[PDB]
Amino acid sequence: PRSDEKRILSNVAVLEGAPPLSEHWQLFNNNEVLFNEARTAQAATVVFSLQQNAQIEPLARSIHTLRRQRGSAMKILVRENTASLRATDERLLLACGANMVIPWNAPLSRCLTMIESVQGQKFSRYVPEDITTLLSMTQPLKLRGFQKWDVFCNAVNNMMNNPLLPAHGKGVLVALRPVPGIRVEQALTLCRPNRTGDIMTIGGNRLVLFLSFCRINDLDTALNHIFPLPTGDIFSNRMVWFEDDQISAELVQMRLLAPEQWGMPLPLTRRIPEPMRLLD
Amino acid sequence: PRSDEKRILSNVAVLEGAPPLSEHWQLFNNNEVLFNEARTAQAATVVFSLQQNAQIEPLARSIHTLRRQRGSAMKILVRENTASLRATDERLLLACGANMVIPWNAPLSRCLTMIESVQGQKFSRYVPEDITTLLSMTQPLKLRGFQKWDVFCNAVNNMMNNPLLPAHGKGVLVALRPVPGIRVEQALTLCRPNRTGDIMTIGGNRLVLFLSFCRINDLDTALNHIFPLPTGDIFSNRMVWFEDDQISAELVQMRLLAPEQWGMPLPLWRRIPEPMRLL
Amino acid sequence: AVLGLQGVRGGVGTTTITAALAWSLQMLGENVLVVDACPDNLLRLSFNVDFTHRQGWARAMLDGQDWRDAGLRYTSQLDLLPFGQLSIEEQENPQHWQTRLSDICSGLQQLKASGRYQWILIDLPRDASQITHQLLSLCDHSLAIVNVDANCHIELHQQALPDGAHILINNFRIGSQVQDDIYQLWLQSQRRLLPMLIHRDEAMAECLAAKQPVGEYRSDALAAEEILTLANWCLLNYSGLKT
Amino acid sequence: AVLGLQGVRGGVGTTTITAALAWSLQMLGENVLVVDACPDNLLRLSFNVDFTHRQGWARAMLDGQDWRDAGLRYTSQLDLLPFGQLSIEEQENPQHWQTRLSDICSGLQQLKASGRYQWILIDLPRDASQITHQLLSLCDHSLAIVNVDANCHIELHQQALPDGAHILINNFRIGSQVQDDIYQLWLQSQRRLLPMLIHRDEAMAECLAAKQPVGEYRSDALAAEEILTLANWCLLNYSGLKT
Amino acid sequence: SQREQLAAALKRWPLLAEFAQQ
Amino acid sequence: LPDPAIGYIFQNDIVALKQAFSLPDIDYADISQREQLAAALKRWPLLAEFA
Ligand SMILES: Nc1nc2c(ncn2[C@@H]2O[C@@H]3COP(=O)(O)O[C@H]4[C@@H](O)[C@H](n5cnc6c(=O)[nH]c(N)nc65)O[C@@H]4COP(=O)(O)O[C@H]3[C@H]2O)c(=O)[nH]1
Ligand SMILES: Nc1nc2c(ncn2[C@@H]2O[C@@H]3COP(=O)(O)O[C@H]4[C@@H](O)[C@H](n5cnc6c(=O)[nH]c(N)nc65)O[C@@H]4COP(=O)(O)O[C@H]3[C@H]2O)c(=O)[nH]1
Ligand SMILES: Nc1nc2c(ncn2[C@@H]2O[C@@H]3COP(=O)(O)O[C@H]4[C@@H](O)[C@H](n5cnc6c(=O)[nH]c(N)nc65)O[C@@H]4COP(=O)(O)O[C@H]3[C@H]2O)c(=O)[nH]1
Ligand SMILES: Nc1nc2c(ncn2[C@@H]2O[C@@H]3COP(=O)(O)O[C@H]4[C@@H](O)[C@H](n5cnc6c(=O)[nH]c(N)nc65)O[C@@H]4COP(=O)(O)O[C@H]3[C@H]2O)c(=O)[nH]1
Ligand SMILES: Nc1ncnc2c1ncn2[C@@H]1O[C@H](COP(=O)(O)OP(=O)(O)OP(=O)(O)O)[C@@H](O)[C@H]1O
Ligand SMILES: Nc1ncnc2c1ncn2[C@@H]1O[C@H](COP(=O)(O)OP(=O)(O)OP(=O)(O)O)[C@@H](O)[C@H]1O
Ligand SMILES: [Mg+2]
Ligand SMILES: [Mg+2]
Repeated sequence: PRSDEKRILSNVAVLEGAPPLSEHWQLFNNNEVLFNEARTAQAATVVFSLQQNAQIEPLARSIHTLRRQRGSAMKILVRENTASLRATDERLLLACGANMVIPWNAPLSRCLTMIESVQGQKFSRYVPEDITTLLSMTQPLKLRGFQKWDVFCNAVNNMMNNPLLPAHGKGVLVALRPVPGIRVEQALTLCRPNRTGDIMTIGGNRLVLFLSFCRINDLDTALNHIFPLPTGDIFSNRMVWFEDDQISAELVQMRLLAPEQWGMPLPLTRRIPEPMRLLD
Repeated sequence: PRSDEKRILSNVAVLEGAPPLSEHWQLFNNNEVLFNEARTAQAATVVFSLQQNAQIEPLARSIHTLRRQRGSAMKILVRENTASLRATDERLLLACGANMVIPWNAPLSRCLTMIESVQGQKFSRYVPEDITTLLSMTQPLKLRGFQKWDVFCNAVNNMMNNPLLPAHGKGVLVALRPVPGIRVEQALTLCRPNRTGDIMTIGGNRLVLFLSFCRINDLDTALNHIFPLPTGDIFSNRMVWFEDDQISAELVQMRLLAPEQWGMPLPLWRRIPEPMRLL
Repeated sequence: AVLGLQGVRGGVGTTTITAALAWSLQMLGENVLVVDACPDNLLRLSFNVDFTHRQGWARAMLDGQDWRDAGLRYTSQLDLLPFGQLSIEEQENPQHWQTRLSDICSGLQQLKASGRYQWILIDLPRDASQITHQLLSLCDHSLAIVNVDANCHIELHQQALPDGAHILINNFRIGSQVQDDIYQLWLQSQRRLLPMLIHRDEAMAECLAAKQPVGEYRSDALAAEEILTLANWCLLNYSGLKT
Repeated sequence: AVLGLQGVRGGVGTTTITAALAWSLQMLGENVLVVDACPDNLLRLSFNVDFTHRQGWARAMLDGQDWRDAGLRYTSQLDLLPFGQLSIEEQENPQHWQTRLSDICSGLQQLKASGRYQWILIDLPRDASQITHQLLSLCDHSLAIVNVDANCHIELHQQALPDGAHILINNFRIGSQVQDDIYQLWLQSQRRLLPMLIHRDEAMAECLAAKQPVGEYRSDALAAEEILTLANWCLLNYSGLKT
Repeated sequence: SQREQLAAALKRWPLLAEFAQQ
Repeated sequence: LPDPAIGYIFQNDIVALKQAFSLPDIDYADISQREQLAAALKRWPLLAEFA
């Protein structure tokens, strides 16, 4: 049984229009046909193409299947052909069984060198049998919008203490003090979060919100996505916590606030007008 | 009767979701695979499905090569599953060797009755060996819009003397006299035809249209698609010729028109307004 | 034949439609004159008149000068009569000058009898000013410009318009469900509606920016062809005078 | 404070925005009164007022009645004061009633000094009448509603804006060359522009048909959230009472 | 089906019904 | 007479001549928002009329 170690099963997009570089290259129209061919391989190199965010979950399933069912001899790469990708997606693909994710800003030259770099490499990391463990760590919070002060602290602390996520880059905790011209519940209507990982709460005349997987150097750009008006105009003071030890300590201090100091949104998140006399 | 005289090779769209009606019915996913199977039949019934006007030319090919090669015992029907279809396209399909074209407005019951009515028919009509002859049979004159009077007369005359077009129904010739309130050149601006083969001309205080392959019944429907306003409000009197002798007769009268009575459309960095004084 | 075009509501497109209808009528070979009865004085800008050019018929009268000397010729068959640029005091105090200008109504009676023009279009503003009612009584026929919206629907049920006037839909969009419901209801309820409408066309938004009528700026634009149809409809239905 | 809203021309969307901003302020928990100063009396119809209901502050004054009894309560914190239905004779003869409505100024400043309402919104029309000039003078701040077109671009140069006013953009289509060119010229020439604008949204056209403010009709609509952003901007910039 | 579509349009928009039911 | 925070006009008196001074023309628009504004002015005469 001659070995297929020199075989290269790649998505055609990986070569950027270049011809097949050797007699070992086998190109495929999409990741599905590539996956279907790789299921009978052993020590071949498989190179997927990651072009849109919609492919992330299907790609993780394909890598996971190949890593589980075909062993550690196979070398699995993901070639990024796009820049609009979350950095947590690279860790997901590497956790499902990929040896290496090739960044979009690496030219074909660097890409080919990296394909050669993983030759002879035996997979050593552990991969679970159920992918739902790995997929649920893409969305750890599974919450979005306003949450009660007790629910906010409980939910953010459970993700904070969750063991499967690593430290560093865990998120950002922001405490915003409103300008006297506006009230807290009023400014809450301005904070409109899009991502299904970001939650807010109000209490103690402070609007605090947590952003999942946010680097501190990208906090201000994340606020521009959540506030229509500049944050400096809405709020006078800003206190930030990005490292785990400071975030968990701030959550312990936030627990020491009586429920009477907590906040709730305005009662409005066919009518019939009735006559009345004004100014009486 | 032959062996496969009771066989029905039909497109699946013909049954409109119903199960296969008998052991004789065999369904197919499209017309090409169906035509491939129909090349072996001797007296089977073949029911194509017509869903896009783009399919007219390739369908006419399959029907033509089927009828020529496979003979007169075979029965070939075309079931319309789309109302988007001109009346001259039915003439073309029948001319290529189809026994019958099932119109889109006939329900499934009517469609099945018409498939059975074709049983026992021997194809008698003559089909030419070249398909270029049949495809040219439905080509209108390749003009559209306003034409100068003599150019209009030459175009319609050369179309009436085209031996490749069939005998009757070559089009309608309309002469319209405008309401006293509006001039012929002005009424011309309302005449806006979309189809290639619809031409118009002005001459002797008359707007004259030729609508290629238009039936005398469809005259008002086609006129409503040419003019934005009702033709009764634009033109007081109307003259119509829809048969070959009538059109060709009116053309020999039109040719007598003097060139001085021929009309033409109205004529109409930036313009600058010039000061003036009123009165 | 003096035709008055007026909006049911402000901003529905009267100025752009009168300029286009004027171009379409002169293109059909009719002698046309267009007067601007709006203090905004926007009609002149559709005919490449410099914004700094303050002359006009209303400005000539209020300055003591002759109104006939304020005319401008666009083509051999299209004559233009701007309103004139008002002062800031005159904009803020419309009552002082509102009734000093009934001479133009007598002067239009001369032109209507002069026979020089087969059509005299009047760009009428959406107000109940005296000059506007005086000018409206001179017109032999009248058009009312609307947009298919709830604002115009309400105005059509509470605001009276001249007798015999017809309704011209402008800025007709595609895809709007509420517009489809109002329009479908209008087609069966509105009896004064015209048999043609004017779609929303980028050419109508660009022609004013290009200082040209929409029939000249882009003759093959859909609105240009719909206004041209309107011009022929005016020749067919709005040719007879009012006693 | 007392905030007036006035379009630079008609049809720009002043009434619909005035109703939506009032609803957004009452949603923020502020006692707001919204008064209709347009003789069209169209603001009442955004609050499910039956169209036959003729009562209004101007209707009361001309009939010699108390204008305070013409008020209507929509929610606990939103009150409205309609203009009143004028008869056909009254609307076509504005000279008869314009100078007979100055009593609303004294009553407005009394209502102002009362302290019941934290915001008083006034829907101002485009006319330069004596009453509208008086009501505009009693305002603390004002918004000039525009649409990005060649019409408003001309007016913005030939029409004086109130002092300290801010320009609000409505009916913002994306995908129009002339609109984007006029916009990019406004971004570097108009210092009075707001940091937000109201996109063209089908909800703004449907809400008036439903006789509701757009915030109550669809709180998820882009225009509804954009006007909610306007309310918060008003709280941060327009709450002072400049004397 | 045109009689049906008008009925639904009146039910959808109270402003239209208000003027048609007078 | 000009803006005193932008310019100044001098009078010669000996010879009937006026020399006007102004601050240098400096524009800090982005390299794209200035490029497209010039194209927009070239495209529409109505926009260029108010420049
Ligand atoms: N500029 C910017 N906008 C952001 C960002 N995060 C969220 N948004 C905005 O918020 C919308 C909803 O985000 P979501 O709930 O995470 O919902 C997202 C998410 O579940 C998924 N998705 C989209 N792009 C990515 C990606 O690069 N990585 C991953 N892992 N998921 C993605 O698809 C959903 C729909 O996405 P969209 O239609 O694009 O719409 C996104 C986008 O308009 C960000 O970091 N930058
Ligand atoms: N929690 C939270 N964080 C936010 C939000 N907006 C921005 N960030 C943070 O800011 C980083 C850079 O954002 P960007 O410039 O929009 O740059 C983003 C954006 O261009 C694109 N992208 C990522 N996710 C989405 C998405 O869901 N939709 C769209 N349309 N683009 C996305 O990929 C780039 C890199 O994304 P990341 O690595 O995830 O990195 C993001 C993320 O860490 C937000 O709404 N919520
Ligand atoms: N002279 C003239 N008559 C016109 C024109 N448009 C419509 N008619 C007449 O009006 C009938 C019904 O029009 P339809 O609903 O558009 O119905 C059409 C339309 O829906 C579609 N169709 C046919 N030919 C074309 C074409 O060239 N382009 C497009 N886009 N659709 C077509 O298939 C249907 C079949 O049309 P017919 O059976 O011939 O039946 C047509 C035809 O007799 C026109 O521009 N000129
Ligand atoms: N709805 C409708 N529109 C009509 C009709 N007749 C003309 N038009 C419009 O006018 C365009 C030019 O038509 P043409 O010169 O006959 O040019 C047509 C014609 O030569 C041919 N064609 C299209 N549909 C049919 C059809 O149903 N039957 C036949 N025999 N030819 C068709 O393809 C050309 C291109 O067609 P289109 O792109 O559709 O473009 C058509 C369509 O937009 C009609 O009956 N109904
Ligand atoms: N059908 C249309 N499609 C696109 N834009 C249009 C259309 N009709 C008008 N417009 C544009 O909308 C604006 C309407 O302004 P216009 O002066 O023509 O209307 P109006 O009713 O006379 O307004 P007003 O008299 O109150 O100033 C212009 O910018 C015009 O170019
Ligand atoms: N952003 C928008 N999107 C869609 N439709 C809108 C928008 N803004 C306004 N409209 C619609 O435009 C029409 C006119 O709006 P509105 O009545 O508010 O204008 P206006 O300035 O008060 O007019 P006028 O005072 O001259 O009557 C209405 O049908 C309204 O629904
Ligand atoms: Mg105008
Ligand atoms: Mg209004």
